[PDB]
Amino acid sequence: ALTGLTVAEYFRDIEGQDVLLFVDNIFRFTQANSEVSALLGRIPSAVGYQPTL
Amino acid sequence: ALTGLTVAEYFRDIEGQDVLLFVDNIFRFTQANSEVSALLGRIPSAVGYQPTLATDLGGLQERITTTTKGSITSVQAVYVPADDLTDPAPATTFAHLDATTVLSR
Amino acid sequence: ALTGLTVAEYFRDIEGQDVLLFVDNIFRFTQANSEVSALLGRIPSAVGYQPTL
Amino acid sequence: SIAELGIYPAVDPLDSTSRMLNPNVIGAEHYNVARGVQKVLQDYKNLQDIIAILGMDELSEEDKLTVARARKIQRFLSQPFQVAEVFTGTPGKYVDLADTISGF
Amino acid sequence: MRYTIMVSATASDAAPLQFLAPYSGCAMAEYFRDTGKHGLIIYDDLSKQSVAYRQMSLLLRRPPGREAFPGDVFYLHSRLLERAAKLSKELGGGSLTAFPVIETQAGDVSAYIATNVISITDGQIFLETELFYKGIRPALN
Amino acid sequence: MRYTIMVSATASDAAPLQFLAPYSGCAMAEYFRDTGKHGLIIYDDLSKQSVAYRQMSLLLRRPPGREAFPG
Amino acid sequence: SNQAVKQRIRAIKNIGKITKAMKMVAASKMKNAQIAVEQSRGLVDPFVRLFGDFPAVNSNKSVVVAVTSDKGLCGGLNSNITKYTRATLATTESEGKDVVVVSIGDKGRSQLTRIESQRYQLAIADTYKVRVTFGQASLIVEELIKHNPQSYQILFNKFRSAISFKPTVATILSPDLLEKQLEDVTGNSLDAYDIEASHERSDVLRDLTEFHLGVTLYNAMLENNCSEHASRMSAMENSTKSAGEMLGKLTLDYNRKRQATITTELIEIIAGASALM
Repeated sequence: ALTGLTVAEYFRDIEGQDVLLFVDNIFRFTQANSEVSALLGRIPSAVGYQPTL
Repeated sequence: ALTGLTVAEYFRDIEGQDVLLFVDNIFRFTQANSEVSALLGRIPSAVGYQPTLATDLGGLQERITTTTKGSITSVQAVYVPADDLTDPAPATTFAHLDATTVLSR
Repeated sequence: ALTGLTVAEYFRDIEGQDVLLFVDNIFRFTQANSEVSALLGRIPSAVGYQPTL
Repeated sequence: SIAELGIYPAVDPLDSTSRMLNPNVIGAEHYNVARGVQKVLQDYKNLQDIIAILGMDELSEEDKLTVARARKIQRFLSQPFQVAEVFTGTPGKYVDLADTISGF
Repeated sequence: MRYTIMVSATASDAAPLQFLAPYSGCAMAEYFRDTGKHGLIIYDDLSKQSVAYRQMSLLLRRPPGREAFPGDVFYLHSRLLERAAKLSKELGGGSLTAFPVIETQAGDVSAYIATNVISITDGQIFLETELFYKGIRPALN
Repeated sequence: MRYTIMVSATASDAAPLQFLAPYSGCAMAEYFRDTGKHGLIIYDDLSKQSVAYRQMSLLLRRPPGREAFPG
Repeated sequence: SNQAVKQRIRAIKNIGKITKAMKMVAASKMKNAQIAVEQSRGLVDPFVRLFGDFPAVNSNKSVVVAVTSDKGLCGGLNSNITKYTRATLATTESEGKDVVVVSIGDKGRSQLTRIESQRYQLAIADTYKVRVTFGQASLIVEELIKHNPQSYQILFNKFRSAISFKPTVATILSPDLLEKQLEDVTGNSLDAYDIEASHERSDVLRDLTEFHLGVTLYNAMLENNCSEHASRMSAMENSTKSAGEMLGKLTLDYNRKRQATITTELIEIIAGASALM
């Protein structure tokens, strides 16, 4: 999702034009960080998510 | 419940018979295995049972089969906690049952 | 609550009289014990309270 | 629960919010049609339990006027999409903004 | 059985063998997908692969989530059911069709593992229990 | 704006900045309370401060309680 | 929240037990009111073979009566005949005639002024409280002869079976100004009868259509009273059923929230013990 913004942020900041960013399931960014954070040695937050959600 | 199997597994494997094993309250087998996994420090799964709920029951129930020498047939009394059939202790027990005999008042 | 009780236990024991003790929010005595009990090295009880509730 | 009624897109109209739904932004009559539609749908939502157990035949006439109007705007918020033509067969419809304000 | 492989990890088997057998079976059927042929796979009770994988995660002292499932129980079925593909003509044109099976509890399709696979799979064949006892079989909703 | 201070710890800011911004804003607003004037502090999303305080406390390994919040 | 469904469960568990009680009191009322409908059905038909049945007559004044229920949990009975009441008050009105609208039952006045506000004149209610008698229907008849119309229209639900209640229009022509005029077909149809009254035929007909009005009113509000108890026996068969299906979906959702509460409370205890141990 950050690679997708960097393409879109370039057209906004440098090219200076109106862009559309369609991100299908930005939840899957949150879920993927929650799989990694079990193994990064963290106390889990509410219902099982990472503390830095 | 494993001790009652082994007496019944002799009558199947050595005597070659059709045996009836009566496990009185299979739910108390589940909840006594849920106690010993909690005493061994294991993290419990959903509603409070052991993480090995399906393989503790599956380790018991899969020894009750028909082999080529005989068979064990098991009549297990089933307690349903909180009158909820979706509770994991009856819902894992119901995966193994081939018949139910409901006795009503 | 223990300080306010000691002032009343003096009047009850040493002066031997009928004392009145109004305690507003005795819930906060148990709540303030649970605010430190995780940092006192105690694994949590039920609803969020200390094992010594 | 809206999609199982067959209403597509399955948008909850009483959960969908925008900061553009503001009478200084979209206009006065767009905003009033929108808040008027949400009031009919909320009033029908309040009637769902008593319709479920007592039935349609026990409400007031003022109530069963809005039950029939909210059942009309529930279906009319649905729309065939041009990308759903491949599995539905119904051709899609690009509705203009003026066509949905005066339609509603 | 002339065309069928049977990969069985039963209830008495160890939980990592039940976790693995959907992947062992999908590798056997990907032989036919990759060499231009066509394959069908039925993972009967991916509901029970999840319980085998929940057992491994909780015995690894990993922090549990919805219904004590691990946070990667989505990815468990996700990387499994994405291998059922229809390849291009430059890769052979072979195909693998998957039929995952999920057992619900009281018709609750909004359970955790059930809604996970509904967002992975393309379609859905919902078999209803009230149609099943009325004699309508296959009890398709 | 000639009467308003805006203390803004937004969502991109660090969790210690969102934990401290209610107190930073109150300390600015306590200037008016302490000098005889009248203040009006508005802590918008005090729910979001405790989410930032929970995050900051689970990473400091302080043991969680109900809904993983600190004691 | 998890008690909000626990209180909602016990509420719907009692609705499905209340409306099972209201269904069986309506079934016990319907069985002993059915034994009075057939004994009242007899006296109706010597009048409609003596006076015929002429619903669409050119009256200049009418009294239309829509007899409904008192209580309103009967389920599509009292609004069904006000659909038929406007269906006749638009059928007769082709000549600019007078109409006085009368309703029997509280659910009739509450739904006739919704459609017909100005020609509504009289409201009879609390008819069905103890029982319906002929002396009661005679007085209700009498204030329909306080107005002096050319006809009367009675709108009631006829108790065919416990399932079907066909709405009936009953019509009574008032005697010497309109009843015999519709009988003036090749002389008169009433000239065959040898009047053995004390006074004249125009005066025996006054006593006879008043007796015809009091009989078809007593039968109207006795047919409609047990067409109401049969409609209440099935409106509480759809209510006990629907509140048993609602309670079924509500105990299943409580048991999901019961189980999810124990897992949530347990995970927070394990996450807090693992932070220390």
